[PDB]
Amino acid sequence: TSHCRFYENKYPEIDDIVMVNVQQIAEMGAYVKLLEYDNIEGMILLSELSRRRIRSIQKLIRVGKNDVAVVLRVDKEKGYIDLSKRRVSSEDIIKCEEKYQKSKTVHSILRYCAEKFQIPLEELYKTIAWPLSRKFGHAYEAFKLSIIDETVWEGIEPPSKDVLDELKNYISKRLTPAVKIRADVEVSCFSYEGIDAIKDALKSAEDMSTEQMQVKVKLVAAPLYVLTTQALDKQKGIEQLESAIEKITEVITKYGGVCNITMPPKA
Amino acid sequence: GETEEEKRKREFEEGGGLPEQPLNPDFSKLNPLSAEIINRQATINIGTIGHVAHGKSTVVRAISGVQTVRFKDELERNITIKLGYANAKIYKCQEPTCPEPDCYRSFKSDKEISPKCQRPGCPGRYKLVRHVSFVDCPGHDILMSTMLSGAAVMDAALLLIAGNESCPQPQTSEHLAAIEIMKLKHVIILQNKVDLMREESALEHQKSILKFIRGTIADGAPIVPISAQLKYNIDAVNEFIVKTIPVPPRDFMISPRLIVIRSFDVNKPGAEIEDLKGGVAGGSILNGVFKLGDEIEIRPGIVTKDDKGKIQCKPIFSNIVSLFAEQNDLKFAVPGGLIGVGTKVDPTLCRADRLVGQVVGAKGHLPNIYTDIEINYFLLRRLLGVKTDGQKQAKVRKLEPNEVLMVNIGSTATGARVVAVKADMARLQLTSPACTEINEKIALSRRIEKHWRLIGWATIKKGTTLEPIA
RNA sequence: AGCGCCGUGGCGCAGUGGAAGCGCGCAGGGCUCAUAACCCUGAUGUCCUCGGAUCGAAACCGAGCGGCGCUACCA
Ligand SMILES: Nc1nc2c(ncn2[C@@H]2O[C@H](COP(=O)(O)OP(=O)(O)CP(=O)(O)O)[C@@H](O)[C@H]2O)c(=O)[nH]1
Ligand SMILES: [Mg+2]
Repeated sequence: TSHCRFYENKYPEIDDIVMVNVQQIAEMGAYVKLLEYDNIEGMILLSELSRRRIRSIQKLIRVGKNDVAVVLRVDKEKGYIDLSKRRVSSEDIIKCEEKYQKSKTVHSILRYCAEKFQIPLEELYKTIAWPLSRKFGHAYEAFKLSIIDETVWEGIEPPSKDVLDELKNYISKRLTPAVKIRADVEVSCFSYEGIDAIKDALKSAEDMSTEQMQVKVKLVAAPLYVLTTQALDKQKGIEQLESAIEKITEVITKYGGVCNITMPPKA
Repeated sequence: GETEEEKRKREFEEGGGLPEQPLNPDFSKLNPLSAEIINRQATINIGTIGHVAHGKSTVVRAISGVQTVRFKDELERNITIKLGYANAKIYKCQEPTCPEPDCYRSFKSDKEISPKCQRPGCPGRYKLVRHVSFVDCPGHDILMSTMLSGAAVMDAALLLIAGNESCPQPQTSEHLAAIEIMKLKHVIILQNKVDLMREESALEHQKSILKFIRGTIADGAPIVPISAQLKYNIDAVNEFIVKTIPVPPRDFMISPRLIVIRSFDVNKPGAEIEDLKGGVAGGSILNGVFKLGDEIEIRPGIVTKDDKGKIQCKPIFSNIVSLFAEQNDLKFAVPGGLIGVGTKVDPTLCRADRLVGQVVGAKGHLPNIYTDIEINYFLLRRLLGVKTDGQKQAKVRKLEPNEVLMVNIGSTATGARVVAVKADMARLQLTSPACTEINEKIALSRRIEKHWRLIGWATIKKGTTLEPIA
């Protein structure tokens, strides 16, 4: 029971960019289904099909696959779509490819949710997806902040709480990303004692490791020491590793040696 | 049904094993071949000289069994910049009945004091006459400072000549003259190829090799047919080493010193740095006993350049953590060989070719850094290493002011500029710091055919000193 | 030794969260009197092993097979 379109209104809009699964081709193109809005079909017309000249009709369509699309005039009376494929900007295709995949994942999760709860998708998107899209602009960003922050479900009225529990479990299992921020610090020392200073630096860099983020400067060479961190929020590893670099500098400036940075902390 | 490893173990136990060195032995009575010294350290440094693509590490491997790394991907096959090493022990059979030529046998350092005799029929046991270290030298025409530094290290020579090739190899003559330069006279001639060459070609190559070495300084150099892969005529090599080559006078009456040629950063990748090791400099001790626990400094060390362009030389004091030699960590170091001194020197300092040709001294001495040096130099008449196709081997020219010359003071590789040229004396300005200890036999090379070419010898007579900054 | 990279249908690229991919190859057919150009359909996958969650994984991850780029021979 797959239904319940991705965005606010059932019908396409003015100059909107979508994507289409194609099934059938009669004479003037293909009146074929959508999977960005409900499940309605639309005309792709041959004069407005491809950039090159239309040499073949079978190759460029690829029945049963995903394709770019733009709607010109929406038949907001009965459910018809006039649709285009040629006039989508090269930068526009890829950004819609995002929007489309963005929309698809939320449905992929809430499908599993409905099929396991046998509640029609319409009610689930009504109760959950639409308030999330209203609050955060995208249900995908709402899901990501749900992984981080629990307060995303406050102000929402699920049809049942077990839906929330299983959705949270499935999102923590499937939508799990902890980005590895890594850096390299070059020891350019020529000084008196360097290995004791390095041990002190490693201890002072490793005792700082928190419960959630643990920093281990691993060895791959003498000058080049590698700093690996698991940034849970993609914004704390930077400050951790900057503090680490400051502490390395505090170490090196007085024993006699010198060190330099080769790569700073990067995601 | 005893496994081979347990068999080697019972052999090691029956051989006496490797006893630990005494912590503080009476150093007045310790001769270089004492059991406390020779069972766990090499005392004579033997180097292999020869033309490229002749096989020098293979010969030492057939003698000893220890491989010479041959690292750096590209250098896995062509030529190696840094010196290759192998430990060898000379075990002589105690039984008189077995023939003398096969009594000698060269074994790995991992062997024990008294290993069993492998000849079929001889129950007797071997006696370790001496441990010998092998300082392999690059044999190429571009890498020239490395072989001169190795010659500064080594104490006995093995010359390598191919049989089926041309007799008058120029690289071998260059090596022989270079060894002749620094008061070293014990060279043994070794014919690499004997299997693939005939009986009368054997006499012809013998005669050619004899005719080559008639006017040089070395006159009584033995010749031996050897094979690097057949693993034969190894015992006679050890015999010649034992008989012809004595120990030069070296005792503990002299002040301690060090000459580092290789750098080694002990930094095991992947493991936690909470368990890490120090920095190891590979150095020869030409004079002075060394022990576990010392304060030692390299003299040129940190070479910095200020905003005014003057060169500042910071000596690098370091507390030695260990003195690795042979196979086991030792408690006393026997001078006259390369020992890996592992100290608190920063690991990055021992990473690259940074500790290549640098003098080091223990606390209680003050070697002097010099920036302008007065040398007394002598030249040969013809260049060595050039293959002129039948015309008057390149004649050596007289020196010119303001030219870059590679002036290898012992192990140091310096590009000096000439200030004044006399008939026998000269002055050199060194942007790369050099130091003076006593006399420091020097080698000289220049640039005409691109790569460096040896010309003659030099000895320091005077210089301008730069006080190390505390 | 470790850090980044990767895993053909013959090949190079691509998506990999819903199950077999493109283009070039090879086979066959079409157009032409006839060839190349062009147009159609194919026959080829343990998309590298052991596992996992999941109605789903070549694909998302991990205890490893294989080969590169990098530090680089680390006594
Ligand atoms: N037929 C034969 N080949 C030999 C003999 N000795 C060495 N070789 C070959 O020489 C080749 C080079 O070996 P290698 O020892 O690495 O050369 P090298 O002496 O290190 C190069 P350089 O002299 O410049 O230092 C090897 O392939 C080896 O098989 C020999 O006695 N007979
Ligand atoms: Mg070599």
